Amino acid sequence: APEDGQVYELPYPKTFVLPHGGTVTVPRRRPETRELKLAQTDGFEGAPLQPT
Amino acid sequence: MYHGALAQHLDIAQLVWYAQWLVIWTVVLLYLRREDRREGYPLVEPLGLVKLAPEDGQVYELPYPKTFVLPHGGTVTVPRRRPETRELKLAQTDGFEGAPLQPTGNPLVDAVGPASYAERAEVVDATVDGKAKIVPLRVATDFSIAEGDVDPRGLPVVAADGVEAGTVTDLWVDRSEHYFRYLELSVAGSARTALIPLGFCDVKKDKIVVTSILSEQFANVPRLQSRDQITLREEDKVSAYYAGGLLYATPERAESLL
Amino acid sequence: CFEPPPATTTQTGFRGLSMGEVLHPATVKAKKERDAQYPPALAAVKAEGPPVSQVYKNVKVLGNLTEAEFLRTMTAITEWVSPQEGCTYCHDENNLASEAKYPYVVARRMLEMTRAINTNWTQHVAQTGVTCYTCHRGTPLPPYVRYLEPTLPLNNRETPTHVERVETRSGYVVRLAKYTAYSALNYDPFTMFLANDKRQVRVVPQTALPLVGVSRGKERRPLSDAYATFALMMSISDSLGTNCTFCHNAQTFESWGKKSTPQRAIAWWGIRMVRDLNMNYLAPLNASLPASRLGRQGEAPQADCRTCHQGVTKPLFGASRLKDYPELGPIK
Amino acid sequence: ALLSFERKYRVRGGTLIGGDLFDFWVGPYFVGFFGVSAIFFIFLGVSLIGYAASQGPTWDPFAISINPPDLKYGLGAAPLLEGGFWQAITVCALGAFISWMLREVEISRKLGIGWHVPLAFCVPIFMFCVLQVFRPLLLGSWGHAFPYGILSHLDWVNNFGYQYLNWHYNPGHMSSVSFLFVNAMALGLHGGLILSVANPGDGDKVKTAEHENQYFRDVVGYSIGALSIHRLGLFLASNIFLTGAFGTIASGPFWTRGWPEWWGWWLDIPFWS
Amino acid sequence: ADYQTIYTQIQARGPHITVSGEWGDNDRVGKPFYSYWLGKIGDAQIGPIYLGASGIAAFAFGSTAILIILFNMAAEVHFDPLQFFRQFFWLGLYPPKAQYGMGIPPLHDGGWWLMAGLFMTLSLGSWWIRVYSRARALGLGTHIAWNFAAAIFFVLCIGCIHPTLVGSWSEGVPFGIWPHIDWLTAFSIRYGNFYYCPWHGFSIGFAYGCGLLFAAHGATILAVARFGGDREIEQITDRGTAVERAALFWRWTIGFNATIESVHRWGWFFSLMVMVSASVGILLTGTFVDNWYLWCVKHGAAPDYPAYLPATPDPASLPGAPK
Ligand code: BCB
Ligand code: BCB
Ligand code: BCB
Ligand code: BCB
Ligand SMILES: C/C=C1/c2cc3[nH]c4c(c3C)C(=O)[C@H](C(=O)OC)c4c3nc(cc4[nH]c(cc(n2)[C@@H]1C)c(C(C)=O)c4C)[C@@H](C)[C@@H]3CCC(=O)OC/C=C(\C)CCC[C@H](C)CCC[C@H](C)CCCC(C)C
Ligand SMILES: C/C=C1/c2cc3[nH]c4c(c3C)C(=O)[C@H](C(=O)OC)c4c3nc(cc4[nH]c(cc(n2)[C@@H]1C)c(C(C)=O)c4C)[C@@H](C)[C@@H]3CCC(=O)OC/C=C(\C)CCC[C@H](C)CCC[C@H](C)CCCC(C)C
Ligand code: HEM
Ligand code: HEM
Ligand code: HEM
Ligand code: HEM
Ligand SMILES: CC(C)=CCC/C(C)=C/C=C/C(C)=C/C=C/C(C)=C/C=C\C=C(C)\C=C\C=C(/C)CC/C=C(\C)CCCC(C)C
Ligand SMILES: CCCCCCCCCCCC[N+](C)(C)[O-]
Ligand SMILES: CCCCCCCCCCCC[N+](C)(C)[O-]
Ligand SMILES: [Fe+2]
Repeated sequence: APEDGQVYELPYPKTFVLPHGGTVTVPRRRPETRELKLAQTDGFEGAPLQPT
Repeated sequence: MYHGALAQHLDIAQLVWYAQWLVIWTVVLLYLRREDRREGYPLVEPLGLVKLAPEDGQVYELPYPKTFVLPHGGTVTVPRRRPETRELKLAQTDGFEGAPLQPTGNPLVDAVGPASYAERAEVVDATVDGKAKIVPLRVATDFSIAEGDVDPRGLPVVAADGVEAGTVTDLWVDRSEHYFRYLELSVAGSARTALIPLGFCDVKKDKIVVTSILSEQFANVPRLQSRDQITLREEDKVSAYYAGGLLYATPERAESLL
Repeated sequence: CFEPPPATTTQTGFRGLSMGEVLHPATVKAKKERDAQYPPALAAVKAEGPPVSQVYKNVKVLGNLTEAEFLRTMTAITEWVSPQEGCTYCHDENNLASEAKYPYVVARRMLEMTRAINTNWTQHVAQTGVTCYTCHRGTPLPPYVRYLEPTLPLNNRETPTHVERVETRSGYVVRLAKYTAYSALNYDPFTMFLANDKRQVRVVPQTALPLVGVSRGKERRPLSDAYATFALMMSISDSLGTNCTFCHNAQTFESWGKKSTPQRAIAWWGIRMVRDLNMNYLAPLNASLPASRLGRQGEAPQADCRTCHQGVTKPLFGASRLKDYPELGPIK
Repeated sequence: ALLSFERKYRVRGGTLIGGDLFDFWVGPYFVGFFGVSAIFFIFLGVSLIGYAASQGPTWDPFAISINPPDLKYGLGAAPLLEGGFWQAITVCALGAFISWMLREVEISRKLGIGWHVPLAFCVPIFMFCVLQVFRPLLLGSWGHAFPYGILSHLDWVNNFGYQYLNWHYNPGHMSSVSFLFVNAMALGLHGGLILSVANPGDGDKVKTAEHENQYFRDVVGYSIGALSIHRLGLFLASNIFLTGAFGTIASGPFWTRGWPEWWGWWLDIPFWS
Repeated sequence: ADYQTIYTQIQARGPHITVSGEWGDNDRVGKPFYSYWLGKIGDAQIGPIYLGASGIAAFAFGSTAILIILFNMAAEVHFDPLQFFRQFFWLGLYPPKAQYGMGIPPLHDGGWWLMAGLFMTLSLGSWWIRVYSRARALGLGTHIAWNFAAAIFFVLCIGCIHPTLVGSWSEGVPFGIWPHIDWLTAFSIRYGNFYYCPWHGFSIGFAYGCGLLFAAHGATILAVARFGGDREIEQITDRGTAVERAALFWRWTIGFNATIESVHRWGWFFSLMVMVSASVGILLTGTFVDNWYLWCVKHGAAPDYPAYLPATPDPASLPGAPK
């Protein structure tokens, strides 16, 4: 599932044509690929992470 | 050179592939999936002590309201906020949200689970020209039982428990569709009739067999306000009653089949 | 109207593609037994004495045979083609060099044709080769031949019903259907494809997009060409008692490489071969044949795939007499 | 989480097997014993597909193909990579389908409605078995079943048809196709009518049951009626496979010639030959 | 069990109903009568039927089309009656076998085909008017007329728009039982395997989907027949336990659900899209794609398999190979 709601809440994409060349389009899928040195301090979702 | 070529690699049929997919998901998500939400939305839940929100998502997923102008006067507009105000005799069997509820009284009478009706209009469904649509043959006199079929008027009704529960007294016909929808019976040892929808009825030559409920439970079949008329909400009540028998007529019936 | 299991099935393509033969055992056995009537090789004779070119009066083709060899060939020819009639079918009783009877002169050309097939069309017939028996099957008129019209029954040893008679116009669509494996394809693949080399069998494009300049209006071949190629392939399939996947991966009929089996490339040669035979040996024999032999446009009976194969992927199930009768080729 | 009307329906009971143990919902989904097994099998089958797919020459969606064993392995077990995976995935698919079917009976039971839907769902499960199980069994080899690939499964359908020269003349297919076409038309008609009545246009009134019937009496001289069009529709759809199955089973085990030729039983009645 | 979902146990007879339209009410010709056996699984009243101008027009054109087909078919068995009846399936009326381009073909080579094609078209037009009108007369929306339009358009696509687009009448669909079937294979072969045409895939998707959806819908309604679920119009304007239960069955099974109205929209849409996707596929074929398999190969979609028997070079390309 892509939830219906995830579709409904987004706007249509917009694209800035950049001044020194290029474009950028937002919204766009931008995952954080970087590995993070953090640990679940506790169990639940609201729990803060802790640097390892 | 080629018909269809647009670039080093781009051809018409290739771009129509994409257009075809956009057209499909647009219609499906933005149109049909919202038409799907004209009943039952917004979703109900508890909330918190301090919480201000119509969620944006609850707005986004709904369509604009539509209004049917009804044939014999009135309008109906959907979607619309339609809370279930009725008190329900059910209890949390367990803690979590996914847990099933359990009747605390008589589910057939409390009308819960398979015995629930909808909050339909207390209006008599009408034929196109304004008459009451579903009426006993005592009333629908230009109507008849096709030559060949059983006339159940006079036959015993026999309940799930093998016991005779009453005597068929009339059939109610659908005058818009020329189609019987209930039998009416004199309840044995009661001073009442009950209607029973024709789908709960095995019609034999010599008896009408009804397995949903035991003979004892015809006593509490829902009662109509008139004798020769029935409202939309009443039909729901009568039907749901027997449907509830399938799960609830005896203690075995809710449990594992095997 | 059905055939009881089991069915014999083979695999001719990568697994999961549903490519291969589906055979009914009783049918295969029945053809097996029919093809089993191939007379065996006459015993070999010792090569004693003069080439019959010295010895006999009028030997053109087999002139280099010693006498005993030559007479062995004549005995074989007689049991392959005209066993019920004996030697006199082609010969004058009292003069063996007489070309008086047309079977004689036809048989001479047939010796040349036969040696052509085994020498020049090894890419089709390979080291199995053919003999007079392959087509004739022990009668002068081979049981499966083609005219410039569809004719019925396919086996001419059978007797026509009224409707089957080529003259009976109302039986045409049936004559055509039984030649194309019971389809309604309104084309005769024999006169279109096999009688000569005028038409092209391939109809499917080899580019994804339509090439500008062959793709519009009168530039383009009519779709009827596609039906004809389909008709020819129905007929080829019925002739060899097989189905398309013997030769094609239906994923892409028009591709070769891994999309075609070796039997397809062999079938390609057989088409070239059949055209050669028809154009250069068989169609000319209308000059030497009785009117009773000729079709309604004065054509000699000619050859298609069935003439040899007669319902089997290899004629006579691959039986061969090539080593036994090298007279008949290959001629080095 | 709940539809506005839903809560009154969320009662215990109706399970086939398991009782209270898995009688609950996760979100909108009822679980039940068979939801647990459905999930078990999906996860299994899908894991097998991922591995099998990684062992092969592509991660392109359209080109990925997981194929049955060579004919020679017969009805026996084939090495994992040469059909073994396909045999495994076939067992998981079957377990997923039947679980899904049985989970639907439990849902029907809890709701107090008829079991017609899981019943209707048996028809496609059946056809899946005709193609993958029965027909391979009659022919003696798992290798006759179809590959699991988006496009490759179309190459199998193609070749299977052309094995019988022209599959279009297969009388079981003819019946099958006819029901596919009628059923599509009828769904258009039924959908269109119910919408035409509930949505007359402008600000006109919603119409009636009497109108629905009048429309088709007018257009074609007959109207089957409201309940009956749903019974007809379940019938036309179901026969797409129930008739088709005969055409599929007959090909190979009962008929080895081209399908056009089968029509010889007609053409060659000797009284008009 | 609910036996009513199998058949009508006790049939009702009552005086027949007539819903007055804005016009043409005088054209309803015929006496209703009642089949008892039909009444077991449907409404028992057969008839009356509306005539009208467009309907009559439709029957006129349609019958003319049929006369040209059957007359040419009779010509094919040389007007033998028994051979006609015997060979009927195999008999056909064909388009140009020769390439006349967009030239009007001779009568003997596709001329009659084009004629019958024209009358059939007028026949479909007239019928469309009838199907559209009756809705308007009776105060109904025109959803059916629009689903029908898509279907007619498809027929035009395979009948003359594609032939026109590529500029040859040779490509149209024969009339006849086996002949219109053979065309399917001729056309797929010519265009490089229709399995590799995306819109062929779309169309089948929606066609299978109509099967799924009408199986699931028809079943869903019989399963709540006990609650009057068949009375779909008033279940729309006044939701009842029928369609509350129908919705919840589907929600609990697949996680989302329609309403009793929207499910007909899904159905309609799926139906429509069979014909729409089909048309698009035909408009693209020959015009812009010549070999659908190669087009897939060009775009990377096609599966490929190992050789099983040895890979076989095209003999025609071998050096020294004949022609
Ligand atoms: C692109 C694909 C094509 C295709 C593919 C195809 C295949 C692959 C097959 C057929 C088959 C068939 N096709 Mg072909 N086809 C046919 C006709 C036919 C039939 C001979 C047959 C069965 C069809 C069927 O059951 O439909 C469904 C039937 C319907 C919708 C009938 C409507 C009934 C109506 C609602 C009843 C109304 C009630 C009464 C009138 C009441 C009367 C009482 C009143 C008067 C008081 C027509 C007439 C046309 C066109 C366009 O004119 C057409 C186009 C095409 N076919 C395309 C070229 N066709 C099958 C066959 O057997 O071939 C030999 C088959 O296997
Ligand atoms: C060259 C080959 C040809 C061919 C070969 C062919 C074969 C070999 C067979 C058919 C069959 C069939 N063909 Mg034919 N065909 C058809 C139409 C049809 C179907 C009506 C019918 C049944 C399909 C089927 O088995 O589904 C099967 C569908 C199944 C089993 C669905 C299973 C679903 C499962 C229960 C659940 C799956 C769940 C997903 C995994 C879940 C995903 C989860 C996601 C969504 C969350 C048409 C309309 C045409 C036209 C217009 O030409 C045509 C042409 C041809 N067919 C060609 C001539 N066709 C079959 C038949 O019945 O023939 C008589 C058959 O065996
Ligand atoms: C005998 C003939 C057969 C046949 C003939 C056929 C043809 C000729 C065509 C398809 C097409 C399709 N087939 Mg195949 N088919 C498919 C699935 C598919 C889809 C890839 C696609 C669209 C189907 C559709 O929309 O249906 C209606 C169902 C709907 C709308 C509900 C949504 C279903 C969802 C799209 C299914 C998606 C399944 C996933 C891709 C499968 C993988 C599942 C994951 C979890 C592992 C399944 C799951 C099965 C099984 C399990 O039996 C099956 C069996 C068969 N198909 C038979 C072998 N099918 C079309 C295609 O485009 O091919 C690529 C097409 O052209
Ligand atoms: C070997 C040949 C193949 C082939 C060739 C083929 C072609 C050439 C075409 C299709 C098309 C289509 N095929 Mg494919 N096909 C299909 C299924 C389908 C359909 C979904 C779709 C056609 C739409 C349709 O409903 O026509 C039936 C519906 C029709 C004809 C509408 C008729 C409406 C009309 C108003 C009715 C009029 C009735 C009147 C009574 C007429 C009166 C006439 C009188 C007056 C003479 C399946 C399910 C399969 C499988 C399972 O293998 C398959 C295999 C194949 N097809 C093979 C690959 N198929 C079409 C397509 O989608 O291409 C993109 C197409 O044109
Ligand atoms: C004649 C009647 C018909 C009919 C009827 C009904 N149809 C139903 C019902 C009824 C009545 C339901 O009640 C049930 C349902 O819930 O509806 C929403 C259902 C459903 N019809 C689906 C697909 C569908 N119906 C098809 C055909 C017809 N339906 C015919 C036409 C086709 C065709 C034609 O291709 C498809 C693909 C699913 C969406 C759904 C099952 C979900 C499932 O079972 O979840 C359980 C399983 C999964 C979600 C995943 C399983 C994955 C396995 C382990 C791994 C994959 C294996 C696989 C073999 C790979 C092959 C891929 C390759 C070929 C490419
Ligand atoms: C995806 C959706 C699809 C879809 C949709 C829709 N399909 C519709 C509608 C919708 C929505 C309608 O509204 C319209 C209709 O009205 O429905 C009741 C209709 C229709 N779909 C028919 C056939 C069909 N749909 C097919 C396919 C699909 N449909 C696809 C699948 C197929 C296939 C599969 O091949 C077929 C064969 C007809 C029943 C009907 C048109 C009648 C016509 O156009 O008549 C034209 C008129 C004539 C032929 C008149 C001549 C007839 C007489 C008997 C000839 C007598 C000869 C004699 C010599 C003279 C004596 C005269 C006598 C009186 C003394
Ligand atoms: C049957 C066993 C048989 C005999 C006997 C026979 C003999 C024969 C001889 C001796 C010759 C050479 C005679 C001469 O000087 O020309 C000869 C030549 C040919 N034959 Fe013969 N023949 C017998 C049978 C048959 C049959 C059944 C046919 C016709 C199908 C046939 C044909 C021919 C032909 C032609 C020649 C010429 C061969 C050449 O190399 O040109 N014979 N025969
Ligand atoms: C092999 C060397 C050989 C001989 C000998 C032979 C003879 C022959 C005769 C006698 C005829 C005329 C028959 C008649 O009465 O008209 C004849 C005719 C045909 N043949 Fe033959 N034939 C030999 C070999 C072959 C081979 C290998 C083939 C098939 C490729 C073949 C085919 C035919 C056909 C066809 C005819 C013409 C039709 C006819 O006149 O009967 N023959 N052959
Ligand atoms: C089975 C009925 C069948 C079909 C279908 C079929 C089709 C087919 C096509 C579409 C072509 C054209 C290829 C192109 O346009 O490039 C074609 C060509 C050849 N075929 Fe075929 N074919 C069917 C069956 C068979 C069988 C059983 C064999 C092998 C014995 C076979 C062989 C060939 C050959 C060779 C060609 C090429 C013709 C040439 O180049 O002259 N086919 N086929
Ligand atoms: C007609 C155009 C025709 C076709 C097609 C055809 C095909 C064909 C195939 C596919 C093979 C190979 C089969 C295999 O399993 O390897 C094959 C083999 C032979 N053929 Fe043939 N053939 C056609 C026509 C003809 C004709 C007219 C004759 C007889 C003159 C003939 C002969 C043969 C022979 C001999 C073989 C066998 C080769 C072997 O290895 O045994 N064919 N044919
Ligand atoms: C003149 C110029 C320049 C341009 C005109 C362009 C034009 C409009 C051309 C149109 C061509 C068209 C529309 C061609 C379409 C062809 C197609 C789609 C044909 C398809 C199928 C044909 C079939 C199956 C024919 C079957 C056989 C028959 C007609 C025999 C009679 C049988 C009956 C009618 C059965 C009736 C059964 C009924 C009573 C229930
Ligand atoms: C269980 C079904 C048995 C087949 C009944 C055949 C009924 C004839 C079909 C006419 C359909 C007419 N319509 C769509 C106007 O209602
Ligand atoms: C190939 C035909 C494809 C048809 C697409 C069918 C869409 C199925 C419905 C998806 C609904 C998904 N949801 C809940 C996220 O909205
Ligand atoms: Fe409906």
